[PDB]
Amino acid sequence: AHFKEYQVIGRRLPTESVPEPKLFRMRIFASNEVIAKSRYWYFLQKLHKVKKASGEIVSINQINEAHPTKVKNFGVWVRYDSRSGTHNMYKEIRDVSRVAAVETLYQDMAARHRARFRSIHILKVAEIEKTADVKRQYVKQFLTKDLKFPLPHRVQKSTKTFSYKRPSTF
Amino acid sequence: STDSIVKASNWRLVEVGRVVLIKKGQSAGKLAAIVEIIDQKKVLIDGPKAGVPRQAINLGQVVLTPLTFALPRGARTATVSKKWAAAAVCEKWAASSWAKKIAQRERRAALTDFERFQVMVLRKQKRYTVKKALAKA
Amino acid sequence: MKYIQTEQQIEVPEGVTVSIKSRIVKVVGPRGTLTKNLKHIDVTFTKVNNQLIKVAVHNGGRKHVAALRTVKSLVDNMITGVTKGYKYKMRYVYAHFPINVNIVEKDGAKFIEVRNFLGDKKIRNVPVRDGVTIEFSTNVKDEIVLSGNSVEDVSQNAADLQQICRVRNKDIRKFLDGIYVSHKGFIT
Amino acid sequence: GRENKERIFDEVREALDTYRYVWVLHLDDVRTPVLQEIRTSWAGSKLIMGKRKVLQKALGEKREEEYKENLYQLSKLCSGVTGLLFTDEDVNTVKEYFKSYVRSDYSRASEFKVKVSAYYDNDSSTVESTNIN
RNA sequence: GCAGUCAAGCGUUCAUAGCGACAUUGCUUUUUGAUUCUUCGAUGUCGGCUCUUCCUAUCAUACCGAAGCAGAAUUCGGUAA
RNA sequence: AGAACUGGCGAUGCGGGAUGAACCGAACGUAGAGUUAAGGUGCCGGAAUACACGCUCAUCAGACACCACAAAAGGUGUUAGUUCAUCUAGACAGCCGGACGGUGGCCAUGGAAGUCGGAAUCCGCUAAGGAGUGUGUAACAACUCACCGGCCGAAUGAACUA
Repeated sequence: AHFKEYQVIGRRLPTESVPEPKLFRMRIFASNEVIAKSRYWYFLQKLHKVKKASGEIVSINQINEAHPTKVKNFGVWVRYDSRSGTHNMYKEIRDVSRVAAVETLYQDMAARHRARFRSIHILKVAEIEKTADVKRQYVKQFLTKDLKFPLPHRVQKSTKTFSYKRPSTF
Repeated sequence: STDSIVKASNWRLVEVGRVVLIKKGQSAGKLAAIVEIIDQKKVLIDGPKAGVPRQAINLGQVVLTPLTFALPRGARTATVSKKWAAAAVCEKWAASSWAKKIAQRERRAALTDFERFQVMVLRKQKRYTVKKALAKA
Repeated sequence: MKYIQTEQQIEVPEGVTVSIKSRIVKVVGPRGTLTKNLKHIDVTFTKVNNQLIKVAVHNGGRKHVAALRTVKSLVDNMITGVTKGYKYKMRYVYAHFPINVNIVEKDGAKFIEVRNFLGDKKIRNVPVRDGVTIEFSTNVKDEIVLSGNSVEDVSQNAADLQQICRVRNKDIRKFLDGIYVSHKGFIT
Repeated sequence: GRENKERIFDEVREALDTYRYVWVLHLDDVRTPVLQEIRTSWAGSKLIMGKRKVLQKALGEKREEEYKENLYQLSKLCSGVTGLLFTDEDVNTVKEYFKSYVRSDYSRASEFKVKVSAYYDNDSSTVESTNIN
């Protein structure tokens, strides 16, 4: 769905002889509140020894975008499980907000590389502040000064099954 | 007669300061200006004087109008509203024959049945002058 | 990768004039006129100023961009074919049987007649196309010269003329009877 | 490779103090046995060749930075493929030499002759320009 | 049974013009098995004669490509029923 | 061919898999109305020729579990990638200007000088030029690249992954 980036905070268990377990937080892209609590215990089990029964969730917080209307260049690091052994991947996305770029990444991996939702691990999404270090090319061609291009051959969506004009393009 | 007669094939082209008209969605027939291009299909539009909020949209939902003006890329909404009024694009929109056609089919929707009857009587009186003005040449 | 636009440049000298409606190309100059039909290649031509003409493809794939360079190379051969003009010179290697090559005319059809090739009684006919003039080399032995405006009219007629003399059922290392292209040069 | 360019960058610099005269020669059509006897007949001279944009930068293409002074004027005088020479015995001898020097070459029976354009002296710090064919 | 791929020895020199051992992956039911599925109140259960059609994994004919192809005569391969 | 646990079919229709004892959904008194399951919405065929991001062009495409077949190995077809390197002190490609001396080292000798053959293997001058890649002359002569430079004006090359 439309993803929402969340902040999930976890605290193992206040037990006798160890008060105050340390704390842990993560940034989770997910569709709703119920997934991102369960997606939190997916990663955080792999990093150290807790479980869902041995742990508890402190608080979740929805992080809205700091600047929606400003247009950003985003670099994403991706670890995905292919049919062979898994491997890294770095891709660059020119999009509007943080959580909208991950929307167009899961489409991009599914289209080109056939990776589903369950195979991909979003490593880190960072904003490239200055230009001219944009490494990929397809992001870079939109960065020239005074960019102008037409849209040739536009189609027209007709509501009637018959039209009498013998229609023409643009 | 010693020139290159190559045709122009002029086109409306997306750029910063290209004013657009939104056909489908929540907006539905309000002007807006392209603030900044994103990629092949998505652009960032705004019209403050029209009332459409600033948002990022796909170019399927919009159609390009041949009017332009100068606007610096990445401009904010308060910057756009001054350039919008200074070019007077809202006055320049109503000068077109395409803005008349939209208001023409709009006015035909809101006709009272008695007002629709008056169109009948006047179109009878009009054609009687035409058929005499014709067939004398 | 869906290049946003690519373009090339067509240089036009002083003596020639071009005229382009939608994708029909007419090139007029000193030696003559040539035409070409480019409805299939899907491009856009644009004059800037009287000597340079930019071709353009907006939003194209790699198969579409690769055919944008060949629009340059096909119009440029129309330019040099009218200013300079194309001229091939072919020579015919014979082992024991000399070859008698002439130009004969049957109802205005201008047939090139290859006789006595490797001692064959068969008479072959290769038609001269429109806009190609064949003359035989004065005071240089064993040479046939093809000249014309267009490359595709000249070079195909040069390629037709060699494949009619191809050797069958024999070894080619011993037997070298045939007509070949020496080099591909200009008139002026 | 590139490390040859960073090498020849250095021995242009350190040649300036050891030899007082700096000679640069325009030489387009030469032979390698022609070059080696220009080398072996000048044992006092140290002859180091290289690429121009290296030899411009090793002399310094800007007027701001240089190894020794009044150095940027002599580097702009060279246009073609050049090979430097460093001797100190006389100014009269070397300009006499390559005018007297002649061999034959390709037409492309035809004589070959290398010619000089710009002279310099280190301890004097003044740049000289001439045209001998 | 047939086809791929790896190439050992060979073709005086040189793996790959031409032959080919075995590794390794397959296809076929024109093979023998394996099963005993349908038929045990009968499906008339060998070969030949006569006769039509189909498959191509091509012996000949057509047109080509390769060589350790001078011609002639062959060898190897391609589209091809 | 023979066992374990559970659900089924036999003993059972109904919607879906075109068709099918066993799969997915759901188990039945007679009717009206509302909403759904699995499956579907070009047309047959009830239902969006919906919306959105991409990929793919087959001179045998491909189309949805059980299920009605395909493997190893290849492909500057194409789109993404990773790891290395080279460059705006000018790359890769293209042309244009150099390409050398000791020394024909030697063993072969009917005849190879870097090169029909063969054990061997360095220095000088050197921007750079290999006791040397090939075209080939009985042998020489002669030519090229790889080693460098000048014009030349933006990225490129190599090996791999899916």
